[PDB]
Amino acid sequence: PPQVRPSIAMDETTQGQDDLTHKLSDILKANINVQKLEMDGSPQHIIN
Amino acid sequence: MIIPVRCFSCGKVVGDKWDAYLRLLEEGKQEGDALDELKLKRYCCRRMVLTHVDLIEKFLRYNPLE
Amino acid sequence: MNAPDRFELFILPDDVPKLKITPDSRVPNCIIIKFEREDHTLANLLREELALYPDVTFVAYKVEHPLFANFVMRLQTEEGTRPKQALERACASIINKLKTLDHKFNEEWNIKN
Amino acid sequence: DPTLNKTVKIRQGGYKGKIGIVKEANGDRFRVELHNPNKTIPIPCSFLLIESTHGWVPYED
Amino acid sequence: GHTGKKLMAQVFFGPTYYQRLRHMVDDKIHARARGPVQVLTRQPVEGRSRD
Amino acid sequence: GVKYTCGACAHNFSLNKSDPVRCKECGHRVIYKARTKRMIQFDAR
RNA sequence: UAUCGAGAGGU
Ligand SMILES: Nc1ncnc2c1ncn2[C@@H]1O[C@H](COP(=O)(O)CP(=O)(O)OP(=O)(O)O)[C@@H](O)[C@H]1O
Ligand SMILES: [Zn+2]
Ligand SMILES: [Zn+2]
Repeated sequence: PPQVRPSIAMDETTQGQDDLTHKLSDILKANINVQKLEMDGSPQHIIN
Repeated sequence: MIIPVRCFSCGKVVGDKWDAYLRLLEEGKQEGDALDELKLKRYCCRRMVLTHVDLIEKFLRYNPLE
Repeated sequence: MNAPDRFELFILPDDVPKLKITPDSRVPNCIIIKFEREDHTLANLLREELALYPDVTFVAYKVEHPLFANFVMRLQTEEGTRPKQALERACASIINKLKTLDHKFNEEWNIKN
Repeated sequence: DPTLNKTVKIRQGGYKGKIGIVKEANGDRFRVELHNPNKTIPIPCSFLLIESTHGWVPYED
Repeated sequence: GHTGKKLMAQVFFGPTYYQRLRHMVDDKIHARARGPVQVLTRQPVEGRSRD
Repeated sequence: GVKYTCGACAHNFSLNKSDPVRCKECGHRVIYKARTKRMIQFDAR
């Protein structure tokens, strides 16, 4: 939950996300691209 | 910064002796004798004048900011 | 930041007595006097004066802490004399010696003119 | 209260003649921020003069 | 000074050059009852300057 | 509105916050606020 | 009443 990975506000109206939030975004993006290959344009050496 | 009004240790007024001390030094007197003439007898009082540094002369060179 | 007002050394609060006398019942005829807003100046002066009286058997004072302008004195007199009275006498005795001293200085001063 | 943050002169006590500002005036006992040393003191509201249109006026402003 | 009596000992006495160092007690004194906590751990924050 | 002083030529002037921040006399863009209307007291200790 | 760092310091 966000209690484990809180956001911080640098200058009142500017907020950045925790390193874990960004890293889970990276896992989620990378997960979607595994779904996008095995169902269409997969050049094998790319699936790996 | 500017000559102290009183000797820190005993309270004797020394802030009226700065011009007289500089004048005695122009007239060629040695520092010890100039202090003697000014009746600065205790060495606490002598330290006040002998080791003062007149920095206000430096600060005045900075063209007033109003 | 935690410095007290310097006037508290000599200005007595209205609810604070200049002087408070209590007994020391451990020995006969002994009082403890607590002086507020006073110094070694008063205490040592009274102390020596009192100690030279023949009917004073014990006199002492202490400033318990230099950061607070009070002191406490202990005074014992022999059976005949009452301790508080001996203290009154020491006050008047010293006032008299200072009156004499002021007179002799005035005279000696005109002589030196 | 109508005298907060308004400039004040002290007319009784050890701080007599000193300038200050009413920092907090909850009730009867005010907190005046003295100008001269960096300290805010407790003082009764009876001890204060407030500045107004004409001179220093007691707590009738 | 209390009594006017001489000291039984004589005192090494004279001028020496002394320095006023940057460390002053009212720049260091600090106390906290309650106050702010960190968002992540809810433990008190670090530093005099942050209560 | 508020009195300022030019950090270069020492001219005194006012600005109504919306005015640009420069001196009318020499065009200097570094200026300093003039002293308060309030009276200042010190304890001389 | 931010977060991550760095540097200089105190005992
Ligand atoms: N870098 C450090 N790490 C851990 N503790 C330290 C330290 N520096 C100082 N200390 C602490 O502070 C003490 C040092 O005291 P100092 O004032 O530095 C010397 P001393 O031995 O007491 O006196 P001296 O000056 O007469 O030789 C150590 O014993 C320890 O208690
Ligand atoms: Zn001296
Ligand atoms: Zn200009």
